[PDB]
Amino acid sequence: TYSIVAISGSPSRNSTTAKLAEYALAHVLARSDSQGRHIHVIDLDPKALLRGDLSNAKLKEAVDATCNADGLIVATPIYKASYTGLLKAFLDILPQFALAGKAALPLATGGSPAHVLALDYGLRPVLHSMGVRHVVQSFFMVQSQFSLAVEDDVASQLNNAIDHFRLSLSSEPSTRHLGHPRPSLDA
Amino acid sequence: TYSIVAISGSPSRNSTTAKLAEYALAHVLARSDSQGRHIHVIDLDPKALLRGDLSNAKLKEAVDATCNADGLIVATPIYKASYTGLLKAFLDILPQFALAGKAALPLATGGSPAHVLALDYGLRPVLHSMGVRHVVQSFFMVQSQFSLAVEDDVASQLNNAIDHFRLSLSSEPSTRHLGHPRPSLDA
Amino acid sequence: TYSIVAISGSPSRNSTTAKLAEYALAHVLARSDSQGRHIHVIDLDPKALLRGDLSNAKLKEAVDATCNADGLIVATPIYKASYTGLLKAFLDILPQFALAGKAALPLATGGSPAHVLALDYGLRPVLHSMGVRHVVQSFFMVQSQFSLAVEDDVASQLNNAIDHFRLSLSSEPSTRHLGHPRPSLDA
Amino acid sequence: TYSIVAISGSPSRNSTTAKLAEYALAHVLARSDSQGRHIHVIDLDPKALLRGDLSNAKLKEAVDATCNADGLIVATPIYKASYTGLLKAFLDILPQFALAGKAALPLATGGSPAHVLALDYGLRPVLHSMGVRHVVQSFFMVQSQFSLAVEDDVASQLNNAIDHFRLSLSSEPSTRHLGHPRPSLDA
Ligand SMILES: Cc1cc2nc3c(=O)[nH]c(=O)nc-3n(C[C@H](O)[C@H](O)[C@H](O)COP(=O)(O)O)c2cc1C
Ligand SMILES: Cc1cc2nc3c(=O)[nH]c(=O)nc-3n(C[C@H](O)[C@H](O)[C@H](O)COP(=O)(O)O)c2cc1C
Ligand SMILES: Cc1cc2nc3c(=O)[nH]c(=O)nc-3n(C[C@H](O)[C@H](O)[C@H](O)COP(=O)(O)O)c2cc1C
Ligand SMILES: Cc1cc2nc3c(=O)[nH]c(=O)nc-3n(C[C@H](O)[C@H](O)[C@H](O)COP(=O)(O)O)c2cc1C
Ligand SMILES: Cc1cc2nc3c(=O)[nH]c(=O)nc-3n(C[C@H](O)[C@H](O)[C@H](O)COP(=O)(O)O)c2cc1C
Ligand SMILES: Cc1cc2nc3c(=O)[nH]c(=O)nc-3n(C[C@H](O)[C@H](O)[C@H](O)COP(=O)(O)O)c2cc1C
Ligand SMILES: Cc1cc2nc3c(=O)[nH]c(=O)nc-3n(C[C@H](O)[C@H](O)[C@H](O)COP(=O)(O)O)c2cc1C
Ligand SMILES: Cc1cc2nc3c(=O)[nH]c(=O)nc-3n(C[C@H](O)[C@H](O)[C@H](O)COP(=O)(O)O)c2cc1C
Repeated sequence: TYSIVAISGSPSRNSTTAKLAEYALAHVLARSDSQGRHIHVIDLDPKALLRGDLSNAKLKEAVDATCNADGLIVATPIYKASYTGLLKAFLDILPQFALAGKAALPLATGGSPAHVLALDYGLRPVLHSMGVRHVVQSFFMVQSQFSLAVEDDVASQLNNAIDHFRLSLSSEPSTRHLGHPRPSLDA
Repeated sequence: TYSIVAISGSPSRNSTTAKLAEYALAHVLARSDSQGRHIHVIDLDPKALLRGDLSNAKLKEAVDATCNADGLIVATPIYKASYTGLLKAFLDILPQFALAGKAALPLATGGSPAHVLALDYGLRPVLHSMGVRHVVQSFFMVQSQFSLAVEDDVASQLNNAIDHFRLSLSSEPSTRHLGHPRPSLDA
Repeated sequence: TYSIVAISGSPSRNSTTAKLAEYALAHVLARSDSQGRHIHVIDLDPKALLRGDLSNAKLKEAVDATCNADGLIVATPIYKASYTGLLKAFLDILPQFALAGKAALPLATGGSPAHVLALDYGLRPVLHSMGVRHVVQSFFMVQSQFSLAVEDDVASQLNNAIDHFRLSLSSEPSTRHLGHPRPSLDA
Repeated sequence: TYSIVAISGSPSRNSTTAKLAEYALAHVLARSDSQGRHIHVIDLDPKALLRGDLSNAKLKEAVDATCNADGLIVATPIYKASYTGLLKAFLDILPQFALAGKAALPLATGGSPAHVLALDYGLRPVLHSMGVRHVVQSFFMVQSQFSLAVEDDVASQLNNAIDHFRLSLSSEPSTRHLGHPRPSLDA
């Protein structure tokens, strides 16, 4: 059984990004032998999050869940041509090579199609510094497009991205450290 | 009189990044007709910061100060090959073209020299989405180097960067909107 | 008198990018005391360019012209979510801190609005490694938009970008080395 | 049998980058059922390369070989904080989603450790615009380090990167289009 964790980083209530992540999570679970959690970073304790205070039980649980995941869905709205500070604050408290062995699917929504590359240029290098095993294609959606109530061509791309994410999940213990630069120094 | 604002984003106490920003701020003030403030993002109210709650007076004051600055010193440690979530959380609550008319100096410290480009590839595009007028060269310092108790060649580069920052400050009202894509839609 | 040099990097004949650069060059020259050249990288000798062979007179002249410019207009179509290899091949043969003291205006055309950030994330850091003094806002145009036969809002942004470029040009000998990390090691 | 293609992009003779790519290619071939080619972009016809002239037989063969590869080793020296124009010129003539279904290993050498992130921030997004299936961790080496005559810790990282590359190769026809946004529009 794969353990899939979704992490969404909008600081606003009624997040369309969160709906996108939830959609992706349900899609993967309907087609694989998986369990899931959805970490809404906005629902973590702000003081504990910014201070990396792992005596906060809910924050510690979120971190542990991410560390135990076989795949991560990482979703953010685009703020100022990049990922949210809220999402990055969460990534900052994971251990150094937290993503070793893991697959990942980067998702975003934005107000403008001008900022599609924020995922590939901004978020992707961050995940690769955490030793991630396999980050599949990014998917970005413009605000308006969404309502699976979305345009056909857009829906095909999203579904293909989520399919690829699911196909890239690994059971095998041999892959657990892949992505780490020095796999015998743990992972 | 120029108004200079420094913003430092380490979430850790006893921040060397903060010492770097303070050094840069003092350097500029000793050589120009300027006033300064140093916003330590860690000292802002975490809940209010993450929620963009401007009824918090100290947060509102920080935002206003940034909006009134002629120059910004933006300093962060490198976390996960990029700027901190803490710093980005602060940038996220500034208005859309908050940096129109302004000069900026990007500063960072990091544990490894491998991540020098995090400023130019990560932070610089963020400032440019906020309509910044003039971002001078980045300066990055490796942890060890610091203690102006720092290596000669390193010190020359830092000082040149801060000099350039100071020389790039503008008094003229005509430059107030430069950097904004549509300067008559305010700034 | 300012010396302005435009560099356009499409490898295709009938380049709309070239027309954009020529437009920007004429705009600056009509409003400042300036001379101009337009280097079409496609018109340089391919063997000499790829080998950095400065015994080719036309290639050497192009390099010298760039080194003597007060401002550079650097224009490229977007290929594979970045600047062209053709343009980069030219930038690769300039000396290490070739752009010290200079202003620069990054321009691009692309088939899709999805790749606007290729300038800020891809080209801007390259110019900053060459010690550039002042790179103003990027301007990107989608293929269709062009024909000053272009949409009003788009035209305003382009013109504002070119205005800012012109305003940022410096006469003063004191600015000649600004941008260089060690200005007394020449520039 | 996997078909592995190495592409090295230094424009200088006696390229250490080429030696790195050749080393990686031999490493993969010694541990998997594979054939290999090494495309030295410098050895392609400069005029034909810059013009994308596929009536040049050697250029056409290189492009076809890349399109038929199950894995690509893409190696470049760092020039001006990014990949070479020479390498990018070659990538520019591949079809739009040329890398669909493929694994890739990004390699670089550079004079300074300051530019490690040029791979993750610069090259990685380019490959992802070509629909690549799986790009494993980057490896960067500083000039001095090289002579497998290299430092132990450095050698471990390189070998782990190449191991991961080899493990990520896919035989299965089902993976042939993975990475493409619309896999039924070919690949
Ligand atoms: C403070 C702020 C900054 C934003 N910056 C951008 C931006 O740089 N680019 C963009 O395409 N949209 C930007 N947006 C629009 C959001 O990305 C868009 O509304 C997104 O879908 C919000 O998703 P959410 O409901 O999950 O919060 C911004 C929105 C806010 C509130
Ligand atoms: C490339 C790199 C990545 C690092 N990543 C992490 C990390 O993810 N988590 C972490 O706690 N420390 C990380 N560190 C280092 C230590 O956290 C940090 O250097 C140490 O706590 C010393 O801090 P100080 O000497 O400035 O007080 C990293 C260091 C380097 C060089
Ligand atoms: C959670 C964490 C992640 C880090 N990631 C990096 C990194 O990706 N690259 C790096 O050179 N240093 C990394 N470091 C090291 C810090 O950048 C370095 O210690 C910095 O000087 C801390 O500055 P400060 O005292 O202001 O907090 C990390 C440190 C921590 C605690
Ligand atoms: C490129 C871009 C940048 C933006 N930047 C900001 C911003 O800095 N601050 C902001 O409040 N809104 C920004 N917005 C947009 C609005 O904040 C946001 O679209 C609006 O609140 C609608 O959100 P919703 O429709 O998803 O609820 C930006 C939009 C775009 C397209
Ligand atoms: C080989 C090739 C690759 C291209 N890649 C992109 C791309 O990644 N993104 C984009 O928006 N347009 C891409 N385009 C479209 C061009 O950017 C667009 O047509 C541009 O305006 C051409 O400008 P030019 O006439 O000066 O050559 C590509 C075109 C070609 C021929
Ligand atoms: C950050 C950095 C930038 C450099 N930029 C240039 C450059 O622009 N032009 C140049 O000729 N050499 C540049 N060099 C270095 C030399 O060109 C190069 O190291 C030297 O020719 C030695 O090559 P080899 O030892 O691999 O043969 C740079 C080195 C570093 C570390
Ligand atoms: C024109 C030129 C520009 C260079 N720019 C950089 C640079 O920005 N950063 C860096 O670490 N090294 C730079 N170097 C150094 C090369 O990356 C280094 O020498 C590399 O190992 C050369 O590899 P090669 O033998 O395959 O050609 C540059 C070298 C040259 C000749
Ligand atoms: C994102 C994107 C990527 C593209 N990539 C390629 C490509 O790799 N190769 C290519 O030949 N054309 C690519 N194109 C488009 C066509 O090559 C190009 O638009 C067409 O030849 C029209 O050029 P023109 O209308 O400026 O003359 C791309 C377009 C877009 C929007």
